[PDB]
Amino acid sequence: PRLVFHTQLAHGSPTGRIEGFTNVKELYGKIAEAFRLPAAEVMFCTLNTHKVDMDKLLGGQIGLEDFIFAHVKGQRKEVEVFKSEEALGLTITDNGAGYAFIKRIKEGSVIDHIQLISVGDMIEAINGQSLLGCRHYEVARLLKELPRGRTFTLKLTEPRK
Amino acid sequence: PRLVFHTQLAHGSPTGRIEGFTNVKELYGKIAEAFRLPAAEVMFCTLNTHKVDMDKLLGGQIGLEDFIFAHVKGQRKEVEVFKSEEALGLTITDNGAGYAFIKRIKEGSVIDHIQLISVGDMIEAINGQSLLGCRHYEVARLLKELPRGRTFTLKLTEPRK
Amino acid sequence: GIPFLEYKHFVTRTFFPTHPLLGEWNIPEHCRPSMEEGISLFSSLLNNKHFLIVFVHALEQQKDFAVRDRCSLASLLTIALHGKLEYYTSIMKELLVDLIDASAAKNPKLMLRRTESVVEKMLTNWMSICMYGCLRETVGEPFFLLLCAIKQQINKGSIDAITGKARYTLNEEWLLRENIEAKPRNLNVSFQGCGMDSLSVRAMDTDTLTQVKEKILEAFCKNVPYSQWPRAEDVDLEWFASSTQSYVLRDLDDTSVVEDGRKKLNTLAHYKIPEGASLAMSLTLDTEKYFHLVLPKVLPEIYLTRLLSTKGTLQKFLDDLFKAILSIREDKPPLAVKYFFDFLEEQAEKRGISDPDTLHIWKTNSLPLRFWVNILKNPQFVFDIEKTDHIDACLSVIAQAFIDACSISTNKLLYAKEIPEYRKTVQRYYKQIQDMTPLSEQEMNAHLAEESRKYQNEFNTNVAMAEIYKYAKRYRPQIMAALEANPTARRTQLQHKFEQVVALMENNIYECYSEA
Amino acid sequence: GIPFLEYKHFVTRTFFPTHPLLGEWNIPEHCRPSMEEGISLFSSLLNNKHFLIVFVHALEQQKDFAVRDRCSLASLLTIALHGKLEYYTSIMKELLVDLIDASAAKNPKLMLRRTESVVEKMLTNWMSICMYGCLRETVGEPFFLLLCAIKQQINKGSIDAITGKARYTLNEEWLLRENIEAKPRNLNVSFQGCGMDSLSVRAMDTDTLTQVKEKILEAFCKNVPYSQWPRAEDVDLEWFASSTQSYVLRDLDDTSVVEDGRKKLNTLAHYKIPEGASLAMSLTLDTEKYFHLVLPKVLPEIYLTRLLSTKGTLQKFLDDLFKAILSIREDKPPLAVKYFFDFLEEQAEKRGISDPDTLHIWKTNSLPLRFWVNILKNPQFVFDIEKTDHIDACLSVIAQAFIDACSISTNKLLYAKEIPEYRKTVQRYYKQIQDMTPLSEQEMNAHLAEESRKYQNEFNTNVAMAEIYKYAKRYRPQIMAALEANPTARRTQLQHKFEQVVALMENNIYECYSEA
Repeated sequence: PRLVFHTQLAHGSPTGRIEGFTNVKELYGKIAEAFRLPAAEVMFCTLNTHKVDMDKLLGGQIGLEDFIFAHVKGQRKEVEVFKSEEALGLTITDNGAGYAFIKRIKEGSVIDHIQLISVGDMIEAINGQSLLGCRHYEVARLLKELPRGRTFTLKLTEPRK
Repeated sequence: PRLVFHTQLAHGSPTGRIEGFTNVKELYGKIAEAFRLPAAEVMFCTLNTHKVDMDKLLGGQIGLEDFIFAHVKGQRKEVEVFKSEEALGLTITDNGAGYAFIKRIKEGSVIDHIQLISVGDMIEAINGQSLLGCRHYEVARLLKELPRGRTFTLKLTEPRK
Repeated sequence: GIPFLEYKHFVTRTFFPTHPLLGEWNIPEHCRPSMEEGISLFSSLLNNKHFLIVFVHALEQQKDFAVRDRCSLASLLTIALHGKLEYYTSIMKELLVDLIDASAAKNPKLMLRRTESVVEKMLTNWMSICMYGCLRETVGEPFFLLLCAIKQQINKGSIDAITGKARYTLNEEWLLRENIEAKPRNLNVSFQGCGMDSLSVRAMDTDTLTQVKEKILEAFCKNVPYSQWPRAEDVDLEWFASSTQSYVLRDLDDTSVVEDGRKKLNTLAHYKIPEGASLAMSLTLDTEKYFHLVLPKVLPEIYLTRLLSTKGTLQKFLDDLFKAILSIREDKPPLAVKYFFDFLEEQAEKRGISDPDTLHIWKTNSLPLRFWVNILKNPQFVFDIEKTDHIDACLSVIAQAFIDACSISTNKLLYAKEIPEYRKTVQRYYKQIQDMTPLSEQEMNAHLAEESRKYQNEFNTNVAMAEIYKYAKRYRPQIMAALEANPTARRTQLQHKFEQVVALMENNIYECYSEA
Repeated sequence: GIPFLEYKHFVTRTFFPTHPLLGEWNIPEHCRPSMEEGISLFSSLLNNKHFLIVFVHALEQQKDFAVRDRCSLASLLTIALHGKLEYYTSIMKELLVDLIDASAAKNPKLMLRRTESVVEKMLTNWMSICMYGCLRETVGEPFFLLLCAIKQQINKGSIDAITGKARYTLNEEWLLRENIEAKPRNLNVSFQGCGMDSLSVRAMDTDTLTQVKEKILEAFCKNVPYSQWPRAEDVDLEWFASSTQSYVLRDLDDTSVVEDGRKKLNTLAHYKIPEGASLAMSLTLDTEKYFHLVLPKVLPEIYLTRLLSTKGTLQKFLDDLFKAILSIREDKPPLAVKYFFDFLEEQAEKRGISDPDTLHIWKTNSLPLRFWVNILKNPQFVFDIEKTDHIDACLSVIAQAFIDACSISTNKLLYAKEIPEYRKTVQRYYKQIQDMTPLSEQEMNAHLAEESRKYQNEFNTNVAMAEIYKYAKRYRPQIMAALEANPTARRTQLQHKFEQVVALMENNIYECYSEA
């Protein structure tokens, strides 16, 4: 786990590179090393500004503060929907890997009324017609085309919980 | 520059480790690899929550978004200050490397009136008495002790700009 | 087989009005190495007496440090230091002296009357810790049998489901004052393969079916903690009226009657449930809208009679409890009580406070009122049992009698003739303690060290410290001002080691500034 | 040695009401690889005509896409595509046809009258690009000499420092209507080692010292662009009254007079500065409070005389300019003008619009009014020169005369007798262009490709695209709706390649959603 940080002198310099640091004293030493200065010459460090902004003072560790949770495929569902209005009331994106799912369900909508359709549900078929290869905007196109006043069928998959 | 990310399955799993990723499809492949799953099983990823929160969806690169500007010692100054009030109106911290400097100057204060004292100025001496070894709270102590109605002398250093 | 709570829940429930303090820590791995060393360093500070004492005094001089907050710090401290009870006691004694010295102007008889300072709550928690053994080994069983005796006794009569008023009670404000013909019924109830095949449950004519369901749930779950029982609304109830028919019985359905705008809750009498009726149990309010039994100077004799009859039933159980609480088991005497009472007498003499009645008050204000009265009123602190509004109202009368026994001097007429004998018992108790051979600091500290060691891995001290640090943050300059004022704190550079923690917890050395 | 602006500043100043478009990109290294490929892909889209045309039409149907915005897109486009002017012209012609087809209901004589659509601004920028050569090689010098001739001419008389009114002017609203005895003065001024050792600067009796300072700054900086001059308030002025004394001269000091509440600005006359006075220059308003010269049906003859005398002075300079603007240099004819005028005639015939006067209007509305009138009014677009309120008011009169010459039909009486001859010139010009041999698409595109190639690394196209993408974001679903509607856009999956960009620029594939 090696972190690399970009570095300049606040008064103007080329960009130096700095490896991850544990405390603030080590940082100054590393900065001074990369610019060939006695480490006692560094006063303080700022973040994303060369200006003397004390709200942007850097006095702690920097690092990946991100925990990534992955959602696996879980329960398969098949629900009927009666398209009574023009708008089903859902929003569709895709994960950039072929699966398009529900990002939003507008409150009060036709879909919002259906207990067994929740957000993050992958849509696999419309009336048994598979949606493989279908971009999110092509899926939403198919839905709007569907006959208003008739019932259609979705094959879905909830993420496991 | 190697990034390492922490990883769980949203429905519960041990913590796996994942190396930095360029696009979103590569991420799923890496996650599935670390948990021994077919990569087509991953639906989507969230950040810092196991819940199905679409506001916490992860659909881009993660990485160090931080540019570090270092401030070097610059001009040396020596100013006189007449302590007319009880409060000089400045705030003092230190860089965690022996230098204590001015973090704030309260508006309307005695110090705020002096043109040649700005924020981020290192304080090196008080009446020629060096402040080496003096913590920020010991420096502020010395200032408050100073006689009200008399003039004292600061040796300062501005960061270069 | 008394359903005692395990020590960590007992502590949890009496220390606070606390799942976080029994499990793992919620600090993300983002700042985990940072805060790890932060808390570690802060623990060192908290165990430094020259810090902790200033830290508490400083916090107690801030007006916006409310009473609610002061008691939180105390309990947080007791948990943070529960592995170091010797040290903890050392701090409490020091802070108690400070509290006595501050109240040297006021009347001595006013000491420890309420819990409005950090040390006073600390004292209560101290008493909780040291008395838990007494509960487990001596007081708990008579306390529990009494609770059972009360429950059984009240249930021999009708109880209104809405208002909680019953035919029988110790509390005259809870007397069901309708003259209701209550007819007892023996039901033959079965459960879904649970326990025995059929039980003979006793119920009243007048019981709503929720009430009947609760009585059946008791009958099937005697040897089980209440927290594991099915809720009364989680079970259905069928009545085998014959071999051809059975019916589901509810408090409210299509057969419920309306009288003057309100719906009457269904009772066994309503369904005309016969004596001996076989039932089957399975797994499955606005007073202006509903009612049950209450269709809406001096107590008439029959209401007085009923107060007496339930007083009478419970009297041996009650004596047994008060005797357990106010007596010395010669097997193992109350070391912690002797230890503290002697500390009281010691501090009293140092100030020429010799008035026997003042000392009585100090002891009373330290143990019977601090601990025991709240235990009597809250048996849910000690046991895994149901908390019902009415039984609490009975325990209120009993707790009041206890309070009156520890004193020196309309609704108080019920136990009036038992209070003198109780006072004698209390006074005898206090004397018996004053008579048993004194125990050295060494012996007490060995006993405390054992409590610490016994319950090592019960509480998450890190979480406790983390909460304490929040207060330590909110008053950082005040704490700093107070450490600067103290000669010993400055001489040891506690100011540095404090801010060293603040920098770590906040991951920011610039969270440490000074004004001038 | 005319102080022409370099092409990139000329472009910058006429395209917008723009430092970012000449330097480097402000995208942090945080998202730099991300946006790098984003802009790259977006450039491919912008150069896809089947995208760009829909993209512009779609944006122009949104009511909150203001006129100010439409002109910004146009100029952003011209810069984004300045390396592909062949393609850019192709787009402008297509959008111009669409604009003509939309206005097939309205009166033909109303085409291109204002600049309230993307294509109309595009057209103006097109004209700017193609005419810049004319400026550099033919029109610029007479334009500049005229400006000098005006400046020199107005300065032969008093000028009020506050109101800008002068004795001499082309504009009757700017006539100094006080009869001020102006006495010319020849000063002998020196600078701090700059230029020549002593100069003979001519000034008026009545000049404030700021005015005198400006006149001295002109005299010392003839061969230098104005942007490098010292400002008049950046220089001091001493007067060697003798060998024993010298004094600093200011507009305002302890010697300034007050008349009826207001302070009178100091003039040469005020200090009694003698003829021949030696000065030294060195480096160093509320109308109700101050004044200079203005102490506060039909024009009296002397004011008319002064309008005539300055008209007279400038007349040869002015003819020279109008001739340069409205004539064909046989050396190199106006290829781009021929090319576009022919496009006008072509589109006119396709709709049976043959009215000679309508075609005249189309051409007039395409070049003389689009480009030339704004150049006359804003010489600061072309040269590095000072912009003064009064000279602008003179150029206003001249610009008006130009406008009147391109037309077909009180303050307009000054150039009244010259307008007929100018009309003949304009009509002769238009005809001369219609007569020169037509140029093929091939020749035009070769000429455009050369402009593109000449000024390659002048503008930061990335920044230009990045700005365009902001509009592309704000109307993402509308753009998407418009691409879905177009048969050719859907057939080529432009919807994907669009959102592919949006995902990259935003670093978020979930910035791409669809409703249903």
